[PDB]
Amino acid sequence: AIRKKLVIVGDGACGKTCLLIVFSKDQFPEVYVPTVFENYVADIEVDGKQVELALWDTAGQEDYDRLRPLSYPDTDVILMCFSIDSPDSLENIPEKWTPEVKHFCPNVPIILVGNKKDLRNDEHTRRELAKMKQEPVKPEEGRDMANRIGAFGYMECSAKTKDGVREVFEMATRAALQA
Amino acid sequence: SMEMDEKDFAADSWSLAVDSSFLQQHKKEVMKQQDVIYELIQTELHHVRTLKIMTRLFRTGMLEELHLEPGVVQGLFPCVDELSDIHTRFLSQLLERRRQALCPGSTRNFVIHRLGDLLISQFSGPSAEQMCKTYSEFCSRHSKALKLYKELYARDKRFQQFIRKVTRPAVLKRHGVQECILLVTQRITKYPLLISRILQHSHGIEEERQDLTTALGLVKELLSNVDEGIYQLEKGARLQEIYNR
Ligand SMILES: CNC(=O)c1cn(C)c2ccccc12
Ligand SMILES: CNC(=O)c1cn(C)c2ccccc12
Ligand SMILES: CNC(=O)c1cn(C)c2ccccc12
Ligand SMILES: CNC(=O)c1cn(C)c2ccccc12
Repeated sequence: AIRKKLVIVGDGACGKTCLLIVFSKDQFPEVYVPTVFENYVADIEVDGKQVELALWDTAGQEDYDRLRPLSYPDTDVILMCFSIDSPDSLENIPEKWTPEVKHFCPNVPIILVGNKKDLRNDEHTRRELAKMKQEPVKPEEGRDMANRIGAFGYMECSAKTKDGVREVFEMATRAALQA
Repeated sequence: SMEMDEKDFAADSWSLAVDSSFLQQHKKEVMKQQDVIYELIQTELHHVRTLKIMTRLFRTGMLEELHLEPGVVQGLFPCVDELSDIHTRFLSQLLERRRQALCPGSTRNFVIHRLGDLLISQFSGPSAEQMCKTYSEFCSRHSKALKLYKELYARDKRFQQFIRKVTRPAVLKRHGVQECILLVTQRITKYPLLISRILQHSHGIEEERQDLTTALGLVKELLSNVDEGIYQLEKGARLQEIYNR
């Protein structure tokens, strides 16, 4: 089992912390949802290959430009997250997060992940966004952003229902293994 | 960590740590506040345990078993004794607040109503000055420690065998040398998130809401100062590279 390192990046409201929590427990917490994530090493077998995948969160480092890059050394795969209930989180991907990750993690594959996909058809979300002349991110808008930024691929998931979560981390493992 | 504290913080939340008959006596808002205070203390206990792995298992083991050149061990574990003193002292204060709050006859049922004052004390005055000085030094030596570790692991047979031996146990799975260094660098930026969520459930007593608002401001000022005081050190960097920053 070779060891690989994954780092998740994105705005404070993108759901990155919840995504790591749900994946690491294979469960959306029923009693208490933690505020923070320390680290975790997941045992993943993808396409017949065994990997130990170390997981790291950048939550809390978004306002600190000299502390934040200390999370990047030796990263093998980046998950770059936005929330489907927040077109504002998707707008910050191409010219804030993408140039930073390309500078500190040259040649590292980036998977663009649309989180909170369960809110795309949520009535309350659609009402709140319409007040700011907005709507939930459409899947083609996510794919086009991933294409534009040179992402390895585009994926969606819901930490709330767990749908798509296993698939995101198995694909991140495959990307980390590539030459 | 010691067994008494590990068992006191074994549960996933405060609501699962206390007896169900005690939990039933509190309102939902109190339960929400206590669950977040319990996470702050539980994660502080684990952070002190990370520092004990660095000082006792790695640093002291290398000094007692390996023949490294002088300055190498300090280069791998910058500031670890100072970081251990800061956080063991803070953890002691958090655990004493919990212990005083226990009901007579119980080792698990408590409510902490006055955390704000303890956080103001930790994040102001001489203790805040020491945290800023120590984290500005540690975080500026972070790249250099990782590079020195990687060099020794790839070139020194005995060093690689020592690391594989002490990190073999399953309880060290998340705590290799580089993983410990990044857990420590990331600790300071978890505090605002935890404090803001405790504050959200601390409106019932206005003096407590005011004290946690003051503490959050002090923690953000400490983080801004540490972040502005960092410049990565590099072994072999020439003065010209430095003054041309
Ligand atoms: C009502 N619930 C909440 O407010 C939160 C739930 N989680 C997990 C949080 C993390 C950071 C800050 C706030 C929350
Ligand atoms: C926090 N970001 C930095 O420190 C950067 C320093 N350079 C030279 C960059 C180039 C592109 C994107 C980000 C950076
Ligand atoms: C801004 N630079 C670009 O290259 C792109 C802009 N959009 C909308 C794209 C969609 C797919 C692929 C590339 C782009
Ligand atoms: C005297 N030099 C210092 O750096 C500090 C002194 N106090 C009280 C601080 C609080 C937060 C951050 C830094 C300091």
